Amino acid sequence: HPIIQIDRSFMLLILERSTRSILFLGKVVNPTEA
Amino acid sequence: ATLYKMSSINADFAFNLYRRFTVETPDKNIFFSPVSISAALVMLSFGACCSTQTEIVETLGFNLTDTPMVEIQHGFQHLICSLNFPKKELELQIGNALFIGKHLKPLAKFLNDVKTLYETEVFSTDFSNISAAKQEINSHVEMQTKGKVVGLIQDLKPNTIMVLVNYIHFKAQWANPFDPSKTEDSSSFLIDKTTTVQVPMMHQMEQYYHLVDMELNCTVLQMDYSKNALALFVLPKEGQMESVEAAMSSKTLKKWNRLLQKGWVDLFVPKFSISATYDLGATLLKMGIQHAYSENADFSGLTEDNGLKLSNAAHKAVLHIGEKGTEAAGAMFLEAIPR
Ligand SMILES: O=C(N[C@@H](Cc1cc(I)c(Oc2cc(I)c(O)c(I)c2)c(I)c1)C(=O)O)c1ccc2c(c1)C(=O)OC21c2ccc(O)cc2Oc2cc(O)ccc21
Ligand SMILES: [Ca+2]
Repeated sequence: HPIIQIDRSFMLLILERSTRSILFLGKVVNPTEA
Repeated sequence: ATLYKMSSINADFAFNLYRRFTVETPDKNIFFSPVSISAALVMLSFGACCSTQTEIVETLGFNLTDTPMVEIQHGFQHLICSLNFPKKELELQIGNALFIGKHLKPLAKFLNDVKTLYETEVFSTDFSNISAAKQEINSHVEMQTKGKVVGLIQDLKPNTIMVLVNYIHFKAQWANPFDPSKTEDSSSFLIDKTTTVQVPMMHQMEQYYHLVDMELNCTVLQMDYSKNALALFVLPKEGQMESVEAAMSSKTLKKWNRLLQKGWVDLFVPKFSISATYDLGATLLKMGIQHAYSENADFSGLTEDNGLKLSNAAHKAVLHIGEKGTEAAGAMFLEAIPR
């Protein structure tokens, strides 16, 4: 099976289905940033 | 169906604003609620007239010939209503509050409209005690985001006479939660070419919708929540983040929705939290909202005397992803002073 390792910079969308709305949008460069 | 055309314009606004942020703060974490930002600005537009009003909705991405002003208003009202409709297993609430100065002369129509049509709570607020006002508003936002958005407003102008806030809170469980017994305590995450940080790395092997975009050179993974929501992870190939950012659009999302196929993936996802803040005053100005800030601002639909103008705007948003699911919240602040 293919491996997907989210271990470097990525974009993230959180979507609501019924309205097709983007609730949140981001890019994670440093997940431990204070 | 009827909501889709709007949510699509809202999505392109999200990506355009995202790209402005990547210019403002390059190679840094970005995180925001586009629906929060859009919803707050549409609320303000409800009391605006003429070019003040048209600049706001055009800046949000609408074409008034394609979608008349009244249709935009009705649409956003329907959107907020639909998002707040109770869905089992999903916590999602989006709401607004208007903090109106003691001496403001708000139109009874504006107040009844926002209360009845736009999930708005109205509070009479004494801005003469600016410190206490700021605390009241911050505490309200904190409460409505289940404690997750703290200190939204850092400074409040002493001559403030109205504040409009929008808040969103989201908490959902993964359709397929991670087993914390399979989470690696300390795993490497590349933050730049020569530098890693350590994060807990969750791990499962499940069937997920995914694809490799052959044009954009990125992997796209969909992780469902247990009802009515999903997360999309976009992992560009080495060196391709900028080109992927340039390509993000509603068109790209529509393409991926067709191409996503469900199959087995050996999946590693970090457990983490982040937070981000944005001073949006100047950004919204650059994007086309001009008259709202001016001495000739037209908010004749809001107060008797057209007595206010926009002065400042800010957004804060927070995210946590862990084995059980995701919790995220955001809030938008719009400040008004005498015109
Ligand atoms: O893969 C599925 N498509 C989903 C996921 C999805 C993908 C994307 I990209 C976007 O963003 C987006 C799409 C579009 I078109 C536009 O214009 C914009 I602007 C943004 C969204 I929003 C969603 C989709 O709903 O489009 C998929 C669909 C349905 C299901 C699954 C994947 C899945 O795993 O099971 C279902 C599913 C999911 C949730 C739920 O509550 C019920 C349910 O039931 C069913 C029933 C059938 O028959 C088929 C699939 C699923
Ligand atoms: Ca371990």
